[PDB]
Amino acid sequence: RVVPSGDVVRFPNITNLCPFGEVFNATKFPSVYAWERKKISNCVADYSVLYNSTFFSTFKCYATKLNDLCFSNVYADSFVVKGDDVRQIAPGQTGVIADYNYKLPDDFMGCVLAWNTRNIDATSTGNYNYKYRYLRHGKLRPFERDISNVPFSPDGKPCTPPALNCYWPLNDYGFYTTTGIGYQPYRVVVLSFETVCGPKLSTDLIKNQCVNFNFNGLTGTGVLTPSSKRFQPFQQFGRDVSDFTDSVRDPKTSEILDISPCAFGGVSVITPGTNASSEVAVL
Amino acid sequence: RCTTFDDVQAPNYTQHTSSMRGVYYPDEIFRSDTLYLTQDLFLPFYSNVTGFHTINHTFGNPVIPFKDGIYFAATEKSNVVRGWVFGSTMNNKSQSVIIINNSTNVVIRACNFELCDNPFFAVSKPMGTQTHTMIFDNAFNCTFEYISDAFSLDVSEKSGNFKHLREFVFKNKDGFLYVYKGYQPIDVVRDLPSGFNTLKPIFKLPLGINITNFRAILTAFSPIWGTSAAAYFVGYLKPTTFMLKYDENGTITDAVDCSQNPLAELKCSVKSFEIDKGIYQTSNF
Ligand SMILES: *[C@@H]1O[C@H](CO)[C@@H](O[C@@H]2O[C@H](CO)[C@@H](O[C@@H]3O[C@H](CO)[C@@H](O)[C@H](O)[C@@H]3O)[C@H](O)[C@H]2NC(C)=O)[C@H](O)[C@H]1NC(C)=O
Ligand SMILES: *[C@@H]1O[C@H](CO)[C@@H](O[C@@H]2O[C@H](CO)[C@@H](O)[C@H](O)[C@H]2NC(C)=O)[C@H](O)[C@H]1NC(C)=O
Ligand SMILES: *[C@@H]1O[C@H](CO)[C@@H](O[C@@H]2O[C@H](CO)[C@@H](O)[C@H](O)[C@H]2NC(C)=O)[C@H](O)[C@H]1NC(C)=O
Ligand SMILES: *[C@@H]1O[C@H](CO)[C@@H](O[C@@H]2O[C@H](CO)[C@@H](O)[C@H](O)[C@H]2NC(C)=O)[C@H](O)[C@H]1NC(C)=O
Ligand SMILES: *[C@@H]1O[C@H](CO)[C@@H](O)[C@H](O)[C@H]1NC(C)=O
Repeated sequence: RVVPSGDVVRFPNITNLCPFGEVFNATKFPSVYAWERKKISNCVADYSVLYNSTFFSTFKCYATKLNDLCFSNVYADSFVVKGDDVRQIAPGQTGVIADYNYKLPDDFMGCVLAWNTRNIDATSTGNYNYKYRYLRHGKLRPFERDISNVPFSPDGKPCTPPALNCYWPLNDYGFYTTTGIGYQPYRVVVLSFETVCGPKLSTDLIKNQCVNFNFNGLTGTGVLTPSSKRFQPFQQFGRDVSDFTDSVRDPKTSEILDISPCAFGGVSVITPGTNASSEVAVL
Repeated sequence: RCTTFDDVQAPNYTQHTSSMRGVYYPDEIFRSDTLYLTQDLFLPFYSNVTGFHTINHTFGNPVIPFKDGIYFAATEKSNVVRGWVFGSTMNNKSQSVIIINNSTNVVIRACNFELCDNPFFAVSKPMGTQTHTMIFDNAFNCTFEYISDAFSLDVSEKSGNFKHLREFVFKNKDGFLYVYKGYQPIDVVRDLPSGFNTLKPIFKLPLGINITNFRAILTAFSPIWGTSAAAYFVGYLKPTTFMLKYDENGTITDAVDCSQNPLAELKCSVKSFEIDKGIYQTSNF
């Protein structure tokens, strides 16, 4: 048998791209206790508009899910962080975000794209519409939000602030434009895998070789060459007089390839005998 | 606005001969220079077709049973049916499907519909423009919405004989409605024109409902909602075996029912259409 060498994976033209310019570059994001459940479904969440950019500080995935995004109905959860809260957008990492604002697990998450919005979110005196929680009666569980400005009391007494043992849970992030890096705002989107998928890995038609392949639904080894088989417009691929697949319309460019077996066959050895020679000719 | 037909007259139930129609391309696979026995839902040959003629004020469009699949065929000049209502009870109790042609495009929704008890296509008859699809007023819990390409549709009282013979195949298959279409250019006046004809696939429709019945929607041809002369036809898809012959082009030229007579099952057996004189062992009983 002749061992194949080569890989022809072709997919169609990619279906509906997710609006990353209007979800992961949108104009209206909340704080971190109250992530915006941006429902995107039946889409291609490819990160391709954003992974090749210079906006983003983290690229932290748990935008490498440009490779490996294929999940359920994902709500493209979006939010605005403190500069010191940028690092805490991760599984675990028991700081301000995970304890009180939004806890993140280590299974159903995508990529952290944290991009600079100093001249979009912050002012010279402070954007005081964005708040973080630093105290709550109990830490959070994963993918839970808490929008309530709860009249906090650290020992269980009924609380009407600013009375005795009464704090406000929501502290302002303090988004300046004339501060250091640690108190700059990043608009961030993190995927919650609650259906979107990734882009299409597509490559060459290495014709007239024993290669592997994987078309849009058809695998195996073969030899690829164009054909004269007049497919109809509704036709995926072709079969022979018997029931094996022998021809396929290319899912991206509609070329009608032929699919032949890779190669094999028998071997004879022709010999005059050990008493006459020790060379042979194989067949 | 849901209104009904007013001058509703008695139905026809005319029997027809289904001679050589209802054959279609079941898969999306190309095969050629071959001969292929397979089993699916099909029209039995020479079977009975109930015909619904539209004579002067016969509004012969009740809720018609479906059960697995149906055949719509219609000798048309004015295309008096442009709509079907799929579902079980069709009303806004369960999810139902409307597929209609509003003379601009084919608009398709699968929702809980406030259906008219007699829905229709509001058309000025001697002017020939469809004004409204008086079918549903409100839609609820919508699951799929489709709009076809925009096209100009002849909706007037066409004179002469019927020039268009569409063939339709509708299949509820695992959440999916499959809609197939064939066509014969015709010039006919009477019962049901015989002839071999094929269909092709257009639609895979994830509507996702129960469809036990369907409702035929006539076009109201009124100058009070009225008629013009047409007829349309109802057949049944049944799970039997056909053997089908493909040319070099992969086009169906010829196929054969297995269930007609012992001649036909013999042809299904030896995989040929030409059988020598002799005696042939066939299936036991
Ligand atoms: C599959 O479909 C094609 C249609 O594209 C069929 O090919 C056509 O066949 C006809 C007759 O079989 C050809 O007509 C011939 O034309 C020449 C000159 O054009 C004329 O001298 C002959 O007397 C005859 O009329 C036609 O040209 C041909 N088309 C092409 C593009 O070759 C084909 O026959 C179909 N396959 C089968 C098995 O029927
Ligand atoms: C998938 O996309 C490719 C390119 O993005 C399409 O290739 C074009 O095809 C049309 C006709 O189908 C040609 O006129 C163009 O010249 C092709 N593009 C180039 C750059 O040469 C291809 O058609 C698309 N697939 C489908 C099924 O439409
Ligand atoms: C291989 O062939 C040689 C012949 O070239 C054989 O050797 C001779 O065999 C004959 C009879 O078979 C004797 O009369 C000779 O005396 C042998 N000559 C020698 C030099 O041995 C040999 O026996 C053959 N061997 C086999 C295993 O077939
Ligand atoms: C279509 O239905 C008609 C009746 O509605 C069938 O015709 C009768 O069938 C019975 C039983 O087979 C016979 O005894 C009668 O002689 C038939 N009468 C006529 C006028 O044909 C008919 O067989 C049905 N079609 C098919 C293909 O079975
Ligand atoms: C018709 O079939 C018979 C089978 O016995 C055969 O002998 C005969 O040659 C056929 N007819 C022609 C014109 O060949």
